[PDB]
Amino acid sequence: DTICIGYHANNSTDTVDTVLEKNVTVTHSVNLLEDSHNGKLCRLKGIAPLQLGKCNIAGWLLGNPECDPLLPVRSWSYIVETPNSENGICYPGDFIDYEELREQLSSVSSFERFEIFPKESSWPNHNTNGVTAACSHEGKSSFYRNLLWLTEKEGSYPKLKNSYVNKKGKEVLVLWGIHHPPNSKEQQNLYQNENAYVSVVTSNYNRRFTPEIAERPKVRDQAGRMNYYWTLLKPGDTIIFEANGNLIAPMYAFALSRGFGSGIITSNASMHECNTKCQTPLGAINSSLPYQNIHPVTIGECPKYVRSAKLRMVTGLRNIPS
Amino acid sequence: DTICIGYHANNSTDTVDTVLEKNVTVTHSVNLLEDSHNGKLCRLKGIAPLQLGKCNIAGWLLGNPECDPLLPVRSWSYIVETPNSENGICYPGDFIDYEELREQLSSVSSFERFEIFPKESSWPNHNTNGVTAACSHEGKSSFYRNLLWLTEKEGSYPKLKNSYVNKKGKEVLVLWGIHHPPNSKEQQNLYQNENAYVSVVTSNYNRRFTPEIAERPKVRDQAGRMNYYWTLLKPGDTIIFEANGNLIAPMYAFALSRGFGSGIITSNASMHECNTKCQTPLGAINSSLPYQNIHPVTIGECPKYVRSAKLRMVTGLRNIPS
Amino acid sequence: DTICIGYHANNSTDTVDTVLEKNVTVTHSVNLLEDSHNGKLCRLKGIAPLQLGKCNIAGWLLGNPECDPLLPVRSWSYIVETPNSENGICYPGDFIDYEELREQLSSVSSFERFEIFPKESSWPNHNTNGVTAACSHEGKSSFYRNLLWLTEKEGSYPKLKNSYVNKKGKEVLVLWGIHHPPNSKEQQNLYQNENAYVSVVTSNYNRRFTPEIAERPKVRDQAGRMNYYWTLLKPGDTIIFEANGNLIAPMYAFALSRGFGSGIITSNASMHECNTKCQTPLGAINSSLPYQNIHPVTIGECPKYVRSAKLRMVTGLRNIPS
Amino acid sequence: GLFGAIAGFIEGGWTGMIDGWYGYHHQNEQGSGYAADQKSTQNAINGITNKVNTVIEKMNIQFTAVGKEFNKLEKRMENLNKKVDDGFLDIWTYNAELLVLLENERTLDFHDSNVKNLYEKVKSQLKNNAKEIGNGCFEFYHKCDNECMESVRNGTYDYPKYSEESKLNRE
Amino acid sequence: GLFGAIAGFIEGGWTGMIDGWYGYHHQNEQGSGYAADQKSTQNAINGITNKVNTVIEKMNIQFTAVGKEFNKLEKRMENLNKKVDDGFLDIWTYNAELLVLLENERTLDFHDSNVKNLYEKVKSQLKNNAKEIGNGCFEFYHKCDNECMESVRNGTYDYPKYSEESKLNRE
Amino acid sequence: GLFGAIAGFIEGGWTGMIDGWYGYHHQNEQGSGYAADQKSTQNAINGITNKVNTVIEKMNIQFTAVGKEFNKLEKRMENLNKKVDDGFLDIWTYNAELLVLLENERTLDFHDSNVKNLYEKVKSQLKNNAKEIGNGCFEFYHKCDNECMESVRNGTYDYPKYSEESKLNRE
Ligand SMILES: O=C(c1ccc(N=[S@](=O)(F)N2Cc3cccnc3C2)cc1Cl)N1CCO[C@@H](c2ccccc2)C1
Ligand SMILES: O=C(c1ccc(N=[S@](=O)(F)N2Cc3cccnc3C2)cc1Cl)N1CCO[C@@H](c2ccccc2)C1
Ligand SMILES: O=C(c1ccc(N=[S@](=O)(F)N2Cc3cccnc3C2)cc1Cl)N1CCO[C@@H](c2ccccc2)C1
Ligand SMILES: *[C@@H]1O[C@H](CO)[C@@H](O[C@@H]2O[C@H](CO)[C@@H](O)[C@H](O)[C@H]2NC(C)=O)[C@H](O)[C@H]1NC(C)=O
Ligand SMILES: *[C@@H]1O[C@H](CO)[C@@H](O[C@@H]2O[C@H](CO)[C@@H](O)[C@H](O)[C@H]2NC(C)=O)[C@H](O)[C@H]1NC(C)=O
Ligand SMILES: *[C@@H]1O[C@H](CO)[C@@H](O[C@@H]2O[C@H](CO)[C@@H](O)[C@H](O)[C@H]2NC(C)=O)[C@H](O)[C@H]1NC(C)=O
Ligand SMILES: *[C@@H]1O[C@H](CO)[C@@H](O)[C@H](O)[C@H]1NC(C)=O
Ligand SMILES: *[C@@H]1O[C@H](CO)[C@@H](O)[C@H](O)[C@H]1NC(C)=O
Ligand SMILES: *[C@@H]1O[C@H](CO)[C@@H](O)[C@H](O)[C@H]1NC(C)=O
Ligand SMILES: *[C@@H]1O[C@H](CO)[C@@H](O)[C@H](O)[C@H]1NC(C)=O
Ligand SMILES: *[C@@H]1O[C@H](CO)[C@@H](O)[C@H](O)[C@H]1NC(C)=O
Ligand SMILES: *[C@@H]1O[C@H](CO)[C@@H](O)[C@H](O)[C@H]1NC(C)=O
Repeated sequence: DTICIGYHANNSTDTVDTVLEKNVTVTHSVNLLEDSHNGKLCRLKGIAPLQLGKCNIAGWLLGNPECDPLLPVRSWSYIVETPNSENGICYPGDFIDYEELREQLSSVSSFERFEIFPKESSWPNHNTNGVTAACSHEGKSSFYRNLLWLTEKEGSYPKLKNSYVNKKGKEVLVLWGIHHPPNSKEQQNLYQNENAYVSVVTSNYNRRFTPEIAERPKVRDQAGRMNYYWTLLKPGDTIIFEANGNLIAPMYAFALSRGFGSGIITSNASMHECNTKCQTPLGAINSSLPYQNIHPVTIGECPKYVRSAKLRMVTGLRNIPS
Repeated sequence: DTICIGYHANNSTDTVDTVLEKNVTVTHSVNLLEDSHNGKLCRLKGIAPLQLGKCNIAGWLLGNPECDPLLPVRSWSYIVETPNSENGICYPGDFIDYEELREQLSSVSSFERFEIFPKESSWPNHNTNGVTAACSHEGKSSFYRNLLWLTEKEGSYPKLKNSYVNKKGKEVLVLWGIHHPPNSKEQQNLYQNENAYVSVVTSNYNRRFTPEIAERPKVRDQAGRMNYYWTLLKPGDTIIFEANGNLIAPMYAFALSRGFGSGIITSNASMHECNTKCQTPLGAINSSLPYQNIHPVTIGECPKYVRSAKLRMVTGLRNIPS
Repeated sequence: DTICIGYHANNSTDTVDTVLEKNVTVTHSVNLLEDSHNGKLCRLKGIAPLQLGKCNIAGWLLGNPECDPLLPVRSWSYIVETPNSENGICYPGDFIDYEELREQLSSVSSFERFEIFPKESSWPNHNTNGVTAACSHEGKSSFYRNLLWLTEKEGSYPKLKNSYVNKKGKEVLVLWGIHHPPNSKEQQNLYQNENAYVSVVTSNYNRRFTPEIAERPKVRDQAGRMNYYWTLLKPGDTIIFEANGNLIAPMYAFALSRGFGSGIITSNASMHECNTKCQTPLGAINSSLPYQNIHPVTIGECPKYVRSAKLRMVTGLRNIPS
Repeated sequence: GLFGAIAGFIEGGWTGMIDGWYGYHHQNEQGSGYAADQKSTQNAINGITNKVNTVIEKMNIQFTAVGKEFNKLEKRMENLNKKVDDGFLDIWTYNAELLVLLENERTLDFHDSNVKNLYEKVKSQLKNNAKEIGNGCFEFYHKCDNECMESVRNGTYDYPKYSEESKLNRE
Repeated sequence: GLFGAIAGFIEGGWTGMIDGWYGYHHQNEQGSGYAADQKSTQNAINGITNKVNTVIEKMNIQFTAVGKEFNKLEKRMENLNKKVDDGFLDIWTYNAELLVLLENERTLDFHDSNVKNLYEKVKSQLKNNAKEIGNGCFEFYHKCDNECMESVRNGTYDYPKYSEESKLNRE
Repeated sequence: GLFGAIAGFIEGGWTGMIDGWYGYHHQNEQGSGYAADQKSTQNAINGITNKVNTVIEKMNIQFTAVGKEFNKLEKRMENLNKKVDDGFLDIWTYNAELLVLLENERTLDFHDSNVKNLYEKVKSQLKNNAKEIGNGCFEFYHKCDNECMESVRNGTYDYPKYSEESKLNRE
């Protein structure tokens, strides 16, 4: 009679690397590197993302007419722009502190779009009809839905002064614009005052704008320029507009709510009826795995992104079915 | 007769974790994670900190009257603001490049507060009595101790020009202010010149200031605004002030010495008669331990902060008194 | 008869450290920490660096006369300034966004210096002869080679307007300057228009410059100042200059090509007829070693810099020739 | 095989043994069969399960981490942001890869340890009442049965019972 | 116990042995007593003391490290600064925790090594002049004394002196 | 010596043995000579060569990494940039230094493993046909030759051939 001590083997084809060796075949092992996603945009912890569609943050907040109008109130877990950012700024110029506003929006959980200065009542003795071929809609000249081009009425541009008090109990994002004509004749025609100014003031914002007249190269057929400005009006605070020309007045503004764990991503992927704890621009991950090589851009509670092709840890022993 | 080889055990209750196991009881071990501090602000390597008390860097450097006056000369190992930053800017407006000045102060080891432009001699043909209820002291209207509100005298604000040469052999921090009245009548009353300007120049600083007149919302009962500016005047260099209105003139300035290993912290804790190599906002650490979980904010020579609850390394063996 | 199993020893004096011990003498070992370089500036992957010599990026791009003129066209793998940055800005003032332009140059692989606005034709009815003792060449008053000091001609400074179209198929770096006289008399003499302005415009650049007149402290014997500005004119785009005074006009500009893996370093070292995959400010490294303690500043494909004095890994066994 | 047992003096594994990593093969008058040592095997599972859990627990959840945008004149801050993102990623990839490599080496060596320790335990239990006959096998100098085999596997083997018989047999 | 000695074939420690981690228990006509092997123990202290010092030396002093402030329009630089502070802290916590875990495993295994090596040294010294009687104990086939016990503990044990006597006794 | 072989019961190395890390010394009627075990040695070279390659492969090429410049009013971004450069460098120095220390310990222990495993392989092969005579040497109870020595070194040693002769000799 004989008695023997020995160890398990099986049909396992799993391989791992060690420091001393590699392509070591082992009885049992566990994958730590998640490489599988579902290729869909999904709800995050029950809340759908904001899809800007043919629009970029700039087009959306200014209200570029080519962009399909969103609901007056929305909430989201994250913001999706598309690689095809076709509709942004339509009238050429600079969006001042644009990157800072995007960073501000990264921590915003919802908005109410509301009529801050009603078109009919807010601007007596000025024309509000101003449109441009640079901001086209269905072939017709149009303008931003959230701004208003104030021009002369019956040969006069009276000095205007209007203020709004924030009784929304939320930060209110107000945007406006300053128009810079290419020459002194257009300035005269639109605003009459050759030496016009614009002032915008709050408790913690104070800025004066003076037009800069010059023949510039044509951009979307305009030699003129429009600079775009914004501020966050604190709850209870007042914003005051004074102008004797060149003001692209606010009409609609946004009451913002702040939330946690949001961001802006760019994605080719489509919204599906799904829910996830972890979203990437490529698709959602459903994993208790510690690492992933799918994408460095993550929303939610995700594995740590690494460049690795494989991370496999051995649990069994050297498999030798000999 | 029998002879046996065996190993030490004792009454030790110390536990450690390993990769394979945890709550392993061991004969001897050493704690590497310092979690004990004395809950006091202490001198650092013999040198006391600067306690701003009811003041913040802004209140201190402008000389907010509500803040108890410091000595004319001080040295420190680090700067302490309190969570109760009650006295800062007293007259509303912007402190331009405020964060950059704080960063500059983080490497400053001492100052001399000195009379850069003596109140009596420096400003002929202007009133220097200007005070405001926004900068109250014991219920009476007052003003910043280090600035001077120049206004009209006998219906005239003569164009002024004054310069100071830095013969201190140190960088000299000069602060000043620009006042922005809410309306054209107040501008007229205070400075007479409706189109006033201020200029400040050195070898490497050149800036012109023009007032911006507008009705702003009241802040501490003021519709007006005051912007605050600063520069570091190099040793041997000259600063020149020109103004025909709106200048809040420097009176006192600071000769700065630079040092090593300083910073600004916010702390609830009290100064005690103690000395340390390592200070945190919570208290001082007296440790040769490599790690600490007390606070991420450190002054001096400290253990590396980590989030760990325990870091205990085994030195003895598995304790089995069986 | 006896048979024995044993292990190699030799004359090796190599020592390594372990966790449990140190100064352990071993039979065989390999050095992982590269500490040897050749103390030369070398070509990188076949391409020579740009040596600015007595010049700094500022002196080079403005064309400080004291700097020996480079070829009209050059390519490089990296840029070398010397510690002796003796010739930079020659006429005192600010180089606006100077650090950003250096960062832009870090990714530039070549330039063509070309006559953007020919001296003879481009500026009718203005003097172009303006020179200054601040920008001396061989003891004679001179000026930047790439800019032109436009002043009055026969008591008039006509309003000028000139534009250049980029047909180079590369980004074109255009530089220009704004002169700020110390007093109203010099302004009158040089430009006649007491209220002059300068405008510069492209499709994505728009800025107006107004002079700021004040007595400033002398710097290189000048109370006046000159501010220096730049932009990158996109391929196919147009730059337009308008001025009625104070413009330091572009004469020469640079067609820039972008490349990979470049940067700016400061080095005492001399160009030699050598070629490397890895360059440091101290010298070139020729190594398959993973780590180096020569310098943290690297161009090319280098070992990772560490502070270590030694990194030696044992391959053989404890050497015991006893 | 750091301890020379696995892929060493025991050249192969037993595919026939499906109920644990380590254990016993018996051959006697009554037949032959495999059986895992549950104590040494279960302890080995606990250890490895604690080691996998340790690696995962230490790698904490990544929270929302997204790109930032920078204008034409913020190339330095863009470059700085990239240096920070790239730098962290370089570090984490390296940390992850070495940790699995180091632990894998430690793991194989650990299984080798468990085989050597179980062999020595039974060998020292059986003592001179059987002979070591190579490839981790003992040949008995006496008759062994299901009771005998079960008593040896669970560490309850008696020497006096077979000491005289083996001695007569071993010569 | 990676080497199967500590919490293995030697089930417990000796609380009675207070003068070192490893050593000897003797029982003879003249009495019984414990004594640490100073050579193996002191070397073990040196190693562990060098390992603790290594961990501390590699963790360099932290110098002044304080918060920065950012205005309403510097949210990106504030966020970038946080990402850098958070990132470094994530890394250092992980590095610290694993290093103690890895070294602790290596430490216990190291003590297990020292016990196996000392047992084998004395066993191979005593050879067939005594029998291994379980739980890391030898039973002498001859009389042993304080001189005998002291000679064995410090590795100066003689075989010829007791070879004949043991052989007569061992039968 | 974690396994007590190197700088343990085999006190020294053989400077005379220049053709491998481990192997054999023979002394017989025909003379004496050294010879490396190529199988165990070559495998040891492969392992160590794979470990050095692993350390280097994981440390990826550094690409262009240069200073940035900041104006009088960008002290925070300059400080932030320094914190990032300093922070990464602190981390990489630490990672590099510990990795060589940990692997060096693992390396020495690995060589100790290879010596113990080769000794046990030959000892278990030779069995009771020779006696262990200390310092990792066996003294034969029978005559051994170049054929005998070559058969033992490459693991082809016969017991029956010398079993009777040794038994007569061993008494
Ligand atoms: O090797 C393993 C194994 C495989 C993976 C593992 N990892 S887990 O503990 F499940 N770890 C993996 C993971 C991933 C994600 C979340 N939680 C977890 C927990 C732990 C172990 Cl022992 N096994 C599973 C247990 O039984 C072992 C076995 C032994 C002998 C014969 C047949 C099977 C084989
Ligand atoms: O286990 C340890 C121990 C405990 C801590 C230690 N760490 S230190 O070398 F002191 N290290 C810890 C520390 C912290 C801060 C600054 N320097 C240092 C130096 C080193 C050792 Cl061997 N000891 C102390 C020495 O004696 C050991 C012992 C052995 C058997 C019986 C009774 C005691 C027990
Ligand atoms: O110890 C070593 C050794 C020394 C260095 C080494 N590292 S390398 O594999 F060459 N590694 C080092 C390096 C550096 C840079 C680029 N590639 C590489 C590859 C690997 C080994 Cl086995 N050797 C070389 C092989 O032979 C060993 C030996 C053994 C017994 C008697 C005489 C010599 C001694
Ligand atoms: C790792 O090793 C295995 C060896 O089993 C390789 O897999 C096989 O390779 C042999 C080559 O002759 C084929 O006959 C088998 O059909 C393969 N079997 C399976 C199931 O894959 C494998 O190629 C090696 N891989 C690497 C990366 O080295
Ligand atoms: C770690 O293990 C020890 C076991 O000794 C635990 O401590 C004791 O727990 C038992 C539970 O029945 C009590 O009877 C003892 O009074 C406890 N003694 C001491 C001195 O603490 C301990 O709870 C375990 N801890 C963890 C975190 O698992
Ligand atoms: C490391 O140990 C070696 C011991 O061999 C030291 O080197 C020698 O030191 C002795 C000191 O008495 C001299 O006699 C020898 O001439 C030295 N030989 C050589 C070749 O260096 C060495 O100093 C030790 N180093 C450290 C840092 O501890
Ligand atoms: C391996 O064995 C299992 C036994 O249950 C079998 O079901 C499986 O299909 C086999 N093959 C592979 C590749 O897993
Ligand atoms: C996610 O993966 C788990 C795997 O454990 C699976 O059971 C579950 O159905 C998957 N889907 C969701 C939404 O959890
Ligand atoms: C453990 O033993 C020591 C012996 O000196 C004793 O003083 C101590 O109080 C005991 N108890 C604890 C919990 O340390
Ligand atoms: C700090 O701790 C040490 C502990 O070694 C102690 O001796 C010393 O008195 C403490 N206080 C100071 C100020 O060093
Ligand atoms: C060591 O031995 C080699 C044998 O080839 C010899 O050439 C060498 O000079 C010796 N000395 C040193 C310090 O390497
Ligand atoms: C670089 O070092 C290698 C060492 O392998 C050497 O052969 C080569 O000649 C050196 N020079 C160059 C330019 O590669």
